[PDB]
Amino acid sequence: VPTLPLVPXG
Amino acid sequence: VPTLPLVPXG
Amino acid sequence: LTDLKFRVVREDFADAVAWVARSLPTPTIPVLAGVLLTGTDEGLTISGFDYEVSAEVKVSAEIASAGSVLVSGRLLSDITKALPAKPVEVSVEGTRVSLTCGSARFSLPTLAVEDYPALPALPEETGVIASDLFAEAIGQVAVAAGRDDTLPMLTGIRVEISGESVVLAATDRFRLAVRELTWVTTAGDVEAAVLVPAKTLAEAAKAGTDGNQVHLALGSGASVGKDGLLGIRSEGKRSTTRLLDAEFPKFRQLLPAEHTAVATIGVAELTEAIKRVALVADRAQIRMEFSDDTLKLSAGADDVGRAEEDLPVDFAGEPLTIAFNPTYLTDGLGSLHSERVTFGFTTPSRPAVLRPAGEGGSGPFPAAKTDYVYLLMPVRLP
Amino acid sequence: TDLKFRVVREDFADAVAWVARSLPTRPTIPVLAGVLLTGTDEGLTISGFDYEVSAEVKVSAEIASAGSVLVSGRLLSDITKALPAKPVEVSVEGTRVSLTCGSARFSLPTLAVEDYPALPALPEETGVIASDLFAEAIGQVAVAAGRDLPMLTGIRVEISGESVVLAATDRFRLAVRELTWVTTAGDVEAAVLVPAKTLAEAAKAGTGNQVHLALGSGASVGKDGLLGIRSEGKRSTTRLLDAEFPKFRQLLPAEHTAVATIGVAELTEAIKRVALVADRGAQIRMEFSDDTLKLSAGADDVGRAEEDLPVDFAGEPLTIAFNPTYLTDGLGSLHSERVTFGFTTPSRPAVLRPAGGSGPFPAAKTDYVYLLMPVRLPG
Ligand code: NA
Repeated sequence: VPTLPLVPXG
Repeated sequence: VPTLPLVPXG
Repeated sequence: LTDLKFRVVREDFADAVAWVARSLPTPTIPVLAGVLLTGTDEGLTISGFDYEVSAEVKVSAEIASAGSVLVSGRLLSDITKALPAKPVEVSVEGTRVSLTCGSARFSLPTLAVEDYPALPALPEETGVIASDLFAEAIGQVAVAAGRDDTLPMLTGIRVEISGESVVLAATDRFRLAVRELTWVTTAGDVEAAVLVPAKTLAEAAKAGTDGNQVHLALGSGASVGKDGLLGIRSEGKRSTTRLLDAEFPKFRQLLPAEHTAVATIGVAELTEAIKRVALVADRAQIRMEFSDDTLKLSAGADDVGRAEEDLPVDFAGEPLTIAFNPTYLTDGLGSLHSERVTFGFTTPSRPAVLRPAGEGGSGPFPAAKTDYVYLLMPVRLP
Repeated sequence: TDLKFRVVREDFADAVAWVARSLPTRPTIPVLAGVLLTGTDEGLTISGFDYEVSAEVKVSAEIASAGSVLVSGRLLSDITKALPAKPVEVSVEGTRVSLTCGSARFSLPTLAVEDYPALPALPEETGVIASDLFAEAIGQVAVAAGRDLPMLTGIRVEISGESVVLAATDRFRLAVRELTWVTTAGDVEAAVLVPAKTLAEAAKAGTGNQVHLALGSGASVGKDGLLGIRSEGKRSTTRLLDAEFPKFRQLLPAEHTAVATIGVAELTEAIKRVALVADRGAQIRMEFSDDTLKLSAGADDVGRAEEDLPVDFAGEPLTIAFNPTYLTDGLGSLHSERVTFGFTTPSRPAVLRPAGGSGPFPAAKTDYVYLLMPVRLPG
């Protein structure tokens, strides 16, 4: 399960 | 709270 | 031996699987949650058995190839509840069961049958009884059964059979419910009694049958209950449930021969009122003060709140105030299926009789003969 | 002075029900589960407050005597829901409050108000939005909020004059809804973060063709630390959330390598069938090519399922997987007949929007967007 590519947070 | 008068059991 | 292959109507298949599934365990042995499909000459048979309860149902189907297969009961039931209204094609291929319906294609793994137990034979049929009344009677008395396996002989429904009738009884030591039903025995005279887990019998009742009567299979003569099974046979369907091995309490001595007071009232009104007044009841009682023409319900305390309500009642005999567990009371009122209830009282600390009302002097009043009775122990007034 | 009034059963029950939705369950400060009743000139006011969320509704009533009283919230709501359709007579006498209705008579204890906080004053009005738009938009965006991670539990509210943007994310999906509203004061350029469950619950409630949003105005937008919500005869407040919302706009793709348009109903009903076999509801697979979408789920040991749907598809064919619940969550928030998916690769976010060569394809401009991260195909 990758996350959305929030930087920071993913 | 009495039980029903089952003998035995009550 | 061949691979099972058939076509079936979705409604028929889904109803039958749903019916079996209600009786499956949700289990220490995984394969026992399996459902067995068998394609035969007459069509399709669907069944489950977990050593204690069995359910078998036959439905019409086009059997392309005879055989049988065991699949997950949970998974089959979920799939069939979601299929579109189209023919269902079932085909066993190797270790899987293909199921197609419209554009939808499912593939269930098959289960090993080597530790899957075989359906038991039903005992000899003992009598016939109306299917709706039997279901109704079970649901009536089941409300009074104990739910705690700490005490086995309260967790059952007693089934007394005679040449003329079937008597069903259950108790949890606080209420006793007894229902009598007409039936017609296959062999004539019989006098016997068995004990059946209340939970499983009540489940078999809600699941429902398609015809108007069912046959109870308990054996015959001295051999009643010998098989340790109660069988139920209806059109296209058969089920079995293992008997309880415990002694039922001696209950008929609890049923009062007479009453010092009697009251009749509409069930819906009294029930709606009890549920209103009991809103302030912590955890635990509702109080019923009976006078001429009026019943005052009351409950609560100074710390939480108090509530009271007056209802017209047809009352006769010695006035009293008596209290009950509100839930045991509405359980009994809801099990009556009649418009009015008659209460039979003696003293504030002795059991109260609840009976379907039929069609008021000074007393004492002889107890009424009814097919149903719910006997409820009071709680002591503060 | 002692509160005494008469009120219609239906209006009393509905108002108490509205308030009771926002009361705390089993609160550390037990008096916070109380409902405040106040008789004024206008009529009857019913409020609840727990220091964080407040709710106040006005209902017409015949006031025989002005006053206020605090009574237990759940008990009042349970009583009022159970009364007959008759007039209700409420009368405060000593430490008890009498509630009579037809043959039914209740006598409840009064709660002490010494440690019961006063309702906060609502901020200055910021703007007005239609009620149905407000419910729909909050309802759309809230589905993507985290349930924790405080910065994920809120809904971001950006205001740029006439325009409003609502956003929420839980790191797996991101929902963004843009709408227009009517400013109350002057031009405003600001952003706050509102607790999502609270704002979503307020929206689901009734509110009244209009909803007034009070956040302050000028340089004091967000200053009171409060969002006020006003509708006809109703006022509510919620504390703002103290956390920085993630920068989300960089996440929205400018273009796609594949786009697919399909009916939402068709797709949803089919997703529910196929996901039946997904062990723990792991994943559903979507294979796009030509004019057909193939859905599949499950594994060899648990059961497999698959279904083919007609689909309008363009670009490079692909297979991509999703959390089935996250996917139906997105689909259910579109409120359109069809959905257009915008893809790049199996492992990069997919765009769902309410609903051409070989590509690439420009992103569509829509008021609503649901960005969904894929999960990886089994390997
Ligand atoms: Na079978």
